[PDB]
Amino acid sequence: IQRTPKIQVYSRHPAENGKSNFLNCYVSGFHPSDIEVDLLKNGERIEKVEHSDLSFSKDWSFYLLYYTEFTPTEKDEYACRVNHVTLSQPKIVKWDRDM
Amino acid sequence: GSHSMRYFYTAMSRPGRGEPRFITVGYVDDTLFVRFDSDATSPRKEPRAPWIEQEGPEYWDRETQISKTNTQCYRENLRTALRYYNQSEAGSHIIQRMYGCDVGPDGRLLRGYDQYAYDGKDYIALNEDLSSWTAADTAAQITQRKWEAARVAEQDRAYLEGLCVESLRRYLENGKETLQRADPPKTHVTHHPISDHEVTLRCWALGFYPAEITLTWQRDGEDQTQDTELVETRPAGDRTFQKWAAVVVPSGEEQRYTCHVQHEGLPKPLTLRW
Amino acid sequence: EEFGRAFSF
Repeated sequence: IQRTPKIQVYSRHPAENGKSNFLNCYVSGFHPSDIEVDLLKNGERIEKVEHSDLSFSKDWSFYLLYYTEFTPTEKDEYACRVNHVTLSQPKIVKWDRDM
Repeated sequence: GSHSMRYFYTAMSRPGRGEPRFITVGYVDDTLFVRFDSDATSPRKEPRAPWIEQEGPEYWDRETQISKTNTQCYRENLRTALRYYNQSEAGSHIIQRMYGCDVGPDGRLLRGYDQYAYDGKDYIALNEDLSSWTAADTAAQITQRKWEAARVAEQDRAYLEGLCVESLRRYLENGKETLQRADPPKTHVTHHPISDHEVTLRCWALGFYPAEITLTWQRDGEDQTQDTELVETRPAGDRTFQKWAAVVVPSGEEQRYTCHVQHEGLPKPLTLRW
Repeated sequence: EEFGRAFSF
């Protein structure tokens, strides 16, 4: 009776080191609607992340975009961490600039 | 071309954590234009697109009153659903609604919608005739009997054929710079060796609006449906969308593969290769 | 613009 979130982590524009951009975590396909999402820089939570207004798809499953400004570099690692009732442990998806 | 307007309601009970939360969002095509949240500090209908900001104070007062009434109505609906399904007052449950209209290029009604779900499953829906209902189960049949007795379908139909299409036509005119502009995808292919033997070809579509798009890979001119990884179309945050499709191909065979892109902003479908 | 009539379940 529940549906687990799909998760994509990506940037608004193609990543170029040293250039400002937006880091996005798109969570979709989940039910019920309660969900927790953190954006992480080098394993630590980024403060003041914003998110979209709760909406849903034709199959009634929910979707949300979480996003923050960021300036990617060569060595800095970014990720998204998601918790939902369907998950026994939080799921971490690392940002890969090629996906 | 054709256009749509939709309102989406979510009502979520949360025993022990106050009264159920009620949210509404409104869209024209893939553009959010209004929101309401009963958990906001001072709940009101709020603009989310520049072209709706010119609606006058009477518009915002009326829209806010509708949403405030709905907060109470949907709390009652949640209590009713508990009765209809023999459920306890201890659990959290969700009612959802989507309603609205599609119009053609001439602005005439193509079709209307009013449909509801309980706990993520279809509950009841207005049929395309705008005169009868489809109920998913015996609980929704109770609602159907009530709505037939009250001639709800006729009232929905009057809205869908009237105010729904009239307001959508006005929004399309006021937002004609954006709502009536398709942004075509910016497309390219990337190449990622996996091993000595295989490489990933990834076909990218970026920066497009609206969200509807088709991306496919062919090998020797044959669609590679079962062998293509296709991510869900995703929002960029600047109104536009992104999508990619990838195939794993034998080293040296890259030229046998072509990516094909269809989008309303493209006058002709595109073929790309590595 | 929304429809201003709600109907109880």
